[PDB]
Parts: sequence; structure tokens; C-alpha cells
Amino acid sequence: ELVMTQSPLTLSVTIGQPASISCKSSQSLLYSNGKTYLNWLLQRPGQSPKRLIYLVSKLDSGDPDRFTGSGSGTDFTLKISRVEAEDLGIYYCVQGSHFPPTFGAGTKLELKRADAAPTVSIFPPSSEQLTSGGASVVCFLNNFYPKDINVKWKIDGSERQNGVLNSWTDQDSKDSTYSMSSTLTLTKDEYERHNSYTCEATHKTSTSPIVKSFNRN
Amino acid sequence: EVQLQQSGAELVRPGTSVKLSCKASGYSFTNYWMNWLRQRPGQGLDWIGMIHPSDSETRLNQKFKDKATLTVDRSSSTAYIQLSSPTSEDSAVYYCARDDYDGAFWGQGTLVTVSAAKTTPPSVYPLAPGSAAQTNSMVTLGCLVKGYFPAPVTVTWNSGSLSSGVHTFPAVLQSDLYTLSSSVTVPSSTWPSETVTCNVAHPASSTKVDKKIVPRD
Repeated sequence: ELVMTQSPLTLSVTIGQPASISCKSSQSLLYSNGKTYLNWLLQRPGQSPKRLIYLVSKLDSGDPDRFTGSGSGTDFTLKISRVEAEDLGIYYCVQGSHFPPTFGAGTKLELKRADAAPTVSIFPPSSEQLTSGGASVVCFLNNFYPKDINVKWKIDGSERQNGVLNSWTDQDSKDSTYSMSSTLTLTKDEYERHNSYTCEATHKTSTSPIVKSFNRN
Repeated sequence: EVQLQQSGAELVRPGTSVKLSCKASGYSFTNYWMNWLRQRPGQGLDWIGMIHPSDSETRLNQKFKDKATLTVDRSSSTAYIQLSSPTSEDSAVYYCARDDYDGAFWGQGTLVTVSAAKTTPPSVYPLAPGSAAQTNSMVTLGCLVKGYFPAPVTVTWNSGSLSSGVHTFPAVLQSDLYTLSSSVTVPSSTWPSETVTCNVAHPASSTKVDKKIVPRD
């Protein structure tokens, strides 16, 4: 099939500053006639996708000349001379020369800021939950930046991943940092067969794994 | 002008079926193709297929060959799609669109949730500090709002008093049921001395319960 590799997955822009997104195709979109079918859409949070450019560089109705599409064959780029608040969102790449038409994963615009280590808190299962037979350990890694983080649950010794569920908040509009919740869920007997529970995060702010664990004692 | 109005959020019991509609208006319905896209939770965009309302000629993405059936009703210029025997894998926001020379226009989309689940109030569990004595000055507590359905749920701390330093993570639909968590941070001098409680509501169950975050033994 045809594959669209967009990048970066998340672009960190600065209001007023310019921005550039890349989209490559696993094959040429240069069709038999003269048209190379490649458009970009912009989905602002909570909205429906809105096509911005069509046929590599043609702007749509009411499109600030701030956006500029360009490219040829397999390589294409979307640029914004000066990012404005309203531009923030996910930008999508889509091809129509090959069938079926395909999209790229989308590039998310995010406001850059200063690196911030995350705060970490681990929470042992609620007795109230135990009584019901289950047991979930929760870990919160709050107000960190950059968004890129790596979390692993370490029980007693090794890493484990059965019943682990994570969730991410959107970029906070007040401080521009991210937060992540991570929940390890076990049966009560599963939980009771171990002593140590650790929430281990690897973020760029620390050359050392950030840990916060607890033993059942 | 131009518009594509889609049907309201539909709940679909797994292994059955559904039919969504997209009402065209403000142009010659039977003049252009009608596209249908999908967007699973958190994912990008999938082009399902397209149908021309002039002669009902359809062209489908082979991946949905046996899941999607596209039809049109000239009289009321509505375009339909029918999901045949949908799994949880089909839960997503479905869109209809016209993306051609004469313009690119998208519907507002229809949320589809596939789940045998029935209305279910959530199990609210208190996230109390395990034993990380002080940690510093600030302390974070939490509330695990587990196992409800459908969405959403409202979570507030101390009836609204506590607003800053709060993180209510996006709900994650896992195994027929929605689970979500929320954290809160306060100065070690206010808790446990005072009383922190999350007050979470679940409109679908006409429920709203409070969970006092008690200092762990």
C-alpha cells in the first residue's frame, strides 16, 4: 500500500515564529496527467478536519498566505511564516494518486517552553478496592516538559506490563507542560504476591531514572 | 452555502450493526463523490470509501470491504454508511466529506461506541500517599474513577474550592468500560489537617459521590 511518513510527530513552535512540517510518500504521487495529488488538512482541537492546501501548493478559501505548500514526487513540505495561536493543532498529509488514498500520522503543533522535570507520586491500591478483589497502583508524573517521557512499572525486581494503562493531558494552556497518569492493575492475589512496587520514569531532564516506589509495609 | 450534517452519537452493541447519515445541502448532491472517513480514539485518519450519489457507484478501501456498506438517498440527499457486525475496534468518530476541485467540506462527524456494557456507575477509589513522608512541602492525592460507562464524568475537589494544581486525565476506554483518574496537589499544612474530597458525577447514572482522601495508616 502507499505510506505517508510525516514528521516531526509533534512540532514545538513559538507564536510569531515560523514552522516547517515534512511529509514523504512511499512512492511518487506524480500522476499520469500533470497533477500530483497531495493535500494538507488542519484539525483544530474539537473540530473536524479542514483542508488547507490541495495539489501540493494551492491554498484554499480564506487561507492566510502564511501557509505555503510545496514539494515534488515523494517529498513535500508545509510551512508557516509565523505561527499564530489558531494554527495550533494536528496537521494532516493525504495522497490521492494511489488507491486507496492515505494519510500521514499527523503532526501536532505544541508551544515550546523550558524543560521541567516531572513530579512523581505513587499510590498503593485502595483497601476499598481490595475489598472488591482488585488492586490498582497509580502513578502521576505531573507538570513535565518536554512531552517525550518513558515510564516503566517495576515490581519487586523486574519490569512488568500486564494491566497497565496510561493517559495524557493535553498541553496545559497555563504553563505549557504535560502530565501523565499510569495505572497498573492486578487481581488482589496477584498484588499480594509481591512486596515492592515502583514507578520508573526516564525523562531528558535527568540522566538518572526518576523513581518513587513503595513496599507493602 | 454548503453543509454536511451528520447523525447524533450512536451507541452500538458489539456484533450487531448501525447506520449513520450525512445530510447534504447547499449544492447539487449528485454532482460530486461522497467520502467517508474514520478516526479511532487517539489515532489519525482512515479513508473508508466513497460513493457517487448520481449513480450510487461505490469505491471501497479494501480494509473495510466487509465492514462498511455505502448508500445514498437522492430524494433527501442523504448519504449513508452501515457498519456490519462492528467490534470494539470500530469505536470511533466517523466523518463524511467532499474533497474535490469545487471545494473540500467535512461533516461534524458522528461518535460511535461499540460496547455490550450497560449504564454503570464508577467505583471511586481514594489515592492516598503510601508513606513518602512529606517528600518536601507540597503533597499530591488522587481519585481513581474506575469502571464507569458511558462517559463522561465530572470530577471536582472540595466542591470546587480546589481548582489549581489539579489534573483530571482523559478517560481511557478499556475492556468495555471507561476508566479515568484525577490528581490534586496541596501544601502539607492543609492536608491531612483539613479535608480533601473529590466529588465525581456520572450523569448517565444520575450519580455523584464524594471520597474523603484519608491519611493512609
